[PDB]
Amino acid sequence: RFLKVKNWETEVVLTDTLHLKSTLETGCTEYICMGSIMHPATKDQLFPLAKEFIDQYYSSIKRFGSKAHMERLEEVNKEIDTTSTYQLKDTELIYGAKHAWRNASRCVGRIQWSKLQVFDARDCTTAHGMFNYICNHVKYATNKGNLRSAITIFPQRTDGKHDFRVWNSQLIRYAGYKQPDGSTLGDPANVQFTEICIQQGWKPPRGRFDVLPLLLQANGNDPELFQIPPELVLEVPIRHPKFEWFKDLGLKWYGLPAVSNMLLEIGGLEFSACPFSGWYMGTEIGVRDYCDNSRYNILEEVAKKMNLDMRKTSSLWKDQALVEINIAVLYSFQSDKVTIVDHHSATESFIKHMENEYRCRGGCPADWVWIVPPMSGSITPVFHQEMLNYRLTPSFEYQPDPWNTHVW
Amino acid sequence: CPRFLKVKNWETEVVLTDTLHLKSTLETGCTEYICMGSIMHPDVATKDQLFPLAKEFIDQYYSSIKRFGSKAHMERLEEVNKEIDTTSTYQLKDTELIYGAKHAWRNASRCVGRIQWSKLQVFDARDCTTAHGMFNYICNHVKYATNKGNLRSAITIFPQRTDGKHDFRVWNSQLIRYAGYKQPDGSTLGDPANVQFTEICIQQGWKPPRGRFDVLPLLLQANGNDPELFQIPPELVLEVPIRHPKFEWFKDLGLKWYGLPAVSNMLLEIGGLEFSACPFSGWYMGTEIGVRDYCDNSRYNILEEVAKKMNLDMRKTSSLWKDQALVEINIAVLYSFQSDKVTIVDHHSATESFIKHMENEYRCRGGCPADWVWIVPPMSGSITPVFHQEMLNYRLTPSFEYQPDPWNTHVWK
Ligand code: HEM
Ligand code: HEM
Ligand SMILES: CN(C)c1ccc(CCNCc2ccc3ccc(N)nc3c2)cc1
Ligand SMILES: CN(C)c1ccc(CCNCc2ccc3ccc(N)nc3c2)cc1
Ligand SMILES: C[C@H](O)[C@H](O)[C@H]1CNc2nc(N)[nH]c(=O)c2N1
Ligand SMILES: C[C@H](O)[C@H](O)[C@H]1CNc2nc(N)[nH]c(=O)c2N1
Ligand SMILES: [Zn+2]
Repeated sequence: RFLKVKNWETEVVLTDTLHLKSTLETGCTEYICMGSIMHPATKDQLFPLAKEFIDQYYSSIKRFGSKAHMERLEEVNKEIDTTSTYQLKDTELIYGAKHAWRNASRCVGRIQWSKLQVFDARDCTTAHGMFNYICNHVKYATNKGNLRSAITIFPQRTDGKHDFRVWNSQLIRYAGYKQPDGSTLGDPANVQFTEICIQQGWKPPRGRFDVLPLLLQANGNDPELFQIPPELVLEVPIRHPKFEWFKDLGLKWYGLPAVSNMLLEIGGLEFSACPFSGWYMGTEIGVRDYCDNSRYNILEEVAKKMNLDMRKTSSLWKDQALVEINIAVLYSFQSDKVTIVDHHSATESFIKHMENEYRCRGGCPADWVWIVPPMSGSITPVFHQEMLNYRLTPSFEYQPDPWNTHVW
Repeated sequence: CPRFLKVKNWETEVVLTDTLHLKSTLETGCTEYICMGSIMHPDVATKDQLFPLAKEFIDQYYSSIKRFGSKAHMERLEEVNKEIDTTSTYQLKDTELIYGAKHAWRNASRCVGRIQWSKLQVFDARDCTTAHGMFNYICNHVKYATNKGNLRSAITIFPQRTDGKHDFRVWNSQLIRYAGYKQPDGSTLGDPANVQFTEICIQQGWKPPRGRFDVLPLLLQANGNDPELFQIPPELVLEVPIRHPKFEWFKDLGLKWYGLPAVSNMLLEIGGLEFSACPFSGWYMGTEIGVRDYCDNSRYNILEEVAKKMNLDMRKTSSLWKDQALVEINIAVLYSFQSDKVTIVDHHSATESFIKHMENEYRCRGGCPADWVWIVPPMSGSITPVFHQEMLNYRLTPSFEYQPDPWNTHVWK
C-alpha cells in the first residue's frame, strides 16, 4: 500500500511509494518497534545483488533494457562466475556512493547528496598508499575552510582475510587518556583507540586536544601509524560573542568531520574502508561532543562562569549553559570562515529535501530519532514532520571495530 | 519472536533484558521492512470475541493479587462467561476496574510520568445516566485533583459502551482548555488547537467571551444522547499567571495557564470492555507549557515576541535567538507554578525519575514499553537521561486508546 506522512505544523501530507522497493529488515516487527535501538557472500548470493544494483543504475540513467544494460549484466555474471566477485565501473562506483548517502536514514545533510567528490582508491595496496590517499582527501575536503563533501574508496573485501580498514573512528579525532585518579583527560569516547595507538608506539602529548594519528590496515595486514601533517588539520578556537571569558575555557575543535569506520555496501560488494567527510552541524560539537556526560562534559563549568543558580534542576541552568555554548561554536566557525550549519537551517533544508525526494523519488527514508537535533527539538520543523524509515540499497552500514577480529 | 530482547543505556552502559514484550496484544504499525515510530496515529464486539479478552484480563488480575488458579479465580471466570452468554457483555468488580485503570496508565508507552502509576484515585461513575450527572462527577474530579494546587492524579470512569448507539463521551479533549476563534482576517484569537471545538460550542449555544484565555464549557454526552453544555464553576479552575524571576517585563506578556492537565477524549479498554468516557488528570511537565503550548507555531507562538523583548538579534538564525527565548519562557513557567505552590515537574526531574521507573519495571515486571519519540522532551533532549536510553515500544492491554472525535460519528437525535 501507499503510506502518508503528515507535517503537523504545516499540514503537508506526502505519499510514500519508495518504501515498497526495500528488502533489508529494519528490525521492528508488527508487535515491537525498535526505532530507538542503535543496532537492532557467495556467487549465488552475489549475482542478484549485483543484478538489482545494475538494474537500478541503468534505470536511473534512463537506459533500462538497453544493449549496454544487457551486456553489462552478462559481463558481471560472467565475472562472478569465474572470479567469485566483480568490479564496479567508475560510473557505478560514483552512482553507488552518492546513493548510499542519499539512502542514509539518519543523515540530516542529505540535501547535498549529489554533490560528492568521489576518490577511487581501489588500486591501493599498502597502508602508506592509504595514508597518501587519505592525506589528499583531507586537503581537498578542508579547502582552506570552504569544506567540500568527499569520499575515498579502498579495495572491496575479498575473502574477509584481506580487508582494508581505517582503525580511527574519524580521520580527525582527539585523544582520550585514563588518568591515575580515574578521570579522563581529553575525549573519553576514544580512550580505547588512544591506548591501542600508544601500544603501537605513538608518543602522546597527553593534553586535552591532541590529534590522534592514523592507523591504517591494508590487505588484512597489521595496521600502521601515520601522523597527518599538522598543516592539513584545520582547528577552530571556540570563543563567545558576548562572554569574553569563554576563550579562557580553552576550547577548540577541528573543522573536518570525517567518518572512517563504516562499511559502504554496493551491488553486493563490501568496501570496509570508505572514509567520508562533510561539514558540521553545530550541535554535534556544541551539544553532544561538549556536553554529553560521557564526552567532554563542560556544562557545569560553563554555568559556573555564567554564575547561574545551580542548586535545583528547575532553574534550567543546564539549558541556559547549553544554548550559550552552541552560540559560541557557531560564532567561532563563522568568524573563522569554516563551513558549519546550525540546526535550524539544517532541519529546514531537510524538510525541503524531503519534499524534493517525495516528488521525484516517491519517498525518502528518514530516522526521526536521529534527524531531530539533540537540543530545541520542537522549535525545528523536523520535530513536527512524520517520517517513515526503511532500508534502501546502496548504503552505509556499521561494522565491528577492527581490534575485535584482527589477528596480528 | 525472540524471547529475550536487550536495551542499552549509552550514557551509563546499563543493559536491561525485556521479556514482557512477548505479552504484546496489538499491532504497532511497524513491519519487518518499515518503521512507523514517528507516525502520530498509524459497532461493537461480539460474544465469541469477548470471552478470550475477558479471561485474559481476569487471569492477569488474579495473577497480580497472587490468587491464580484459586477458587475465587475459577469462580470469577465461570461468572464472567455466563454473563457474556446471557447478556453479551459483563461488568467489572470495583477491584478489577481499579486495577484496570492503574494498569492502562502503567501500560502507556508514551507517558513520562508512569512512576506514579500506582497512585491513582479512581472514581467509579458507572451509575451515571445523564449529562448533568456527568458534570456532577466531573466537577468532583476537578476539585479533588486540584486540591488547592497540591494536585493528585485521578480518573473518572463512565459506563462502558454497549451497542455503540449509547456511548458516553466528553467532547472536550481536555476538561480544562482555552478557546480559539478564527477571525475573518485569517488571524486567530486564543488557542489555535481548539478552534474547531470552540466553533462547535458556539453552535450548541455557548456565548463566547472572545478573549485569549477563555475556559471552554463542557460538552457532555450521556447514553448516546446529544451533548449538553455546562459551565465549570470558575472557583474550581486553578490558573497560574506566568512571570519571570529576572525579567520584570515578562508579566506584561499577559500569559497564564491552567494548573490541571485533564485529558478527556481517550478510550479506556479493560478486558474487552470499552470505556469511551474516562477523563483522567495528573500534573504538568513544564515543557508542555513552555515549549509546546507556548512556542509551537500552530499554538500560542510567543517566541518572536519574547525575543523582541529580550532585545535579541533576530536577523540570522545562528544567533540562536529562538533557543535563547525558549529557555527563558520555560524558566518562567516553572518559576510561576512553583511560586503559586502548584504542582509541576521540570523535564530533568521527570526524565530522571522515569529512568528509575523503567529500570524497576524491567526488574519487577520484565520490561516497560516506551515511546522514545514521545518520552524525550521537546527541548534539550540530549541533556536528559532518556535521550541516551534505548527503549522498546509495544502495546500491552489494559490500555488508553485514541478514538474518533464524537462530532464525526454522532447521529443527532
Ligand atoms: C555535507 C554536510 C553534512 C551534514 C551537515 C551532515 C549531517 C549529519 C548529522 C548531524 C548526522 C548525525 C550523526 C551524529 O549525530 O553522530 C549525520 C549522520 C550521517 N551522515 Fe551526514 N552530514 C553531511 C555529510 C554527509 C556525507 C558526505 C555522507 C556520506 C557520503 C553522510 C552520511 C551520513 C551517514 C551514513 C550518517 C549516519 C551516522 C551513523 O550511522 O552513525 N553525511 N549527518
Ligand atoms: C502524574 C503526572 C503525569 C505526568 C508528569 C505525565 C507526563 C506526561 C507527558 C509529559 C505526556 C506527553 C503528553 C503530550 O506531549 O501531549 C504524557 C502522556 C500520556 N499520559 Fe502521562 N503524565 C502524568 C499522568 C498521567 C495519568 C494520571 C495518566 C492516566 C491515568 C496518564 C496517561 C498518559 C497517556 C495515555 C499519555 C499519551 C498521550 C497521548 O497519547 O496523547 N498520564 N504524560
Ligand atoms: C556504535 N555506536 C554506539 C555508535 C555508532 C554511531 C554513532 C554516531 C557516529 N556517526 C557520527 C557522524 C557520522 C557521519 C557524519 C556526517 C556528517 C557530519 N556533519 N557528522 C557526522 C557524524 C554513535 C555511536
Ligand atoms: C490527534 N492528534 C494529532 C494528536 C493526538 C494527541 C496529541 C497529544 C495529546 N496528549 C496530551 C496529554 C495526554 C496525557 C497527559 C497526561 C499528563 C500530562 N501532564 N499531560 C498529558 C497530555 C497531539 C495531537
Ligand atoms: C538510544 C538512542 O537511540 C541514542 O541515544 C541515539 C538517539 N538519537 C541520536 N541522534 C543522533 N543524531 N545521533 C545520536 O548519536 C543519537 N543517539
Ligand atoms: C511527527 C512526530 O511524530 C510528532 O511531532 C510527535 C513527536 N513527539 C512528541 N512527543 C510528545 N511528548 N508530544 C508530542 O506531541 C509529540 N509529537
Ligand atoms: Zn518501528
